[PDB]
This record gives sequence, structure tokens and C-alpha cells, in this order.
Amino acid sequence: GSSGSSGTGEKPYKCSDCGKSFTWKSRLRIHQKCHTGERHSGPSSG
Ligand SMILES: [Zn+2]
Repeated sequence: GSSGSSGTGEKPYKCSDCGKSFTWKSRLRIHQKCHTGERHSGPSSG
């Protein structure tokens, strides 16, 4: 179950954990924590 969603343009933010780019800073913060915590959540949407 490996997803791949690439946009366009070097984002000012990058997750130094997996390797994903985020346009908004707020979003990243959420993702970061998302990593840890297994609550009926495995596969991603996009
Ligand atoms: Zn990440």
C-alpha cells in the first residue's frame, strides 16, 4: 500500500521523516504527528 501524490514546485516545507512536500506549514505539523499513533488508520487517501 504505497501512495504517490506529487504536485509541482519546490515547497518551503518538507517532512524530514518520510519525504513528502507540503504547501502549507500547518498541514505539515499535522502530518508529522500523524506518523505516530495507530488508531484505525493505515492507508492514505492521496
Ligand atoms: Zn512524514
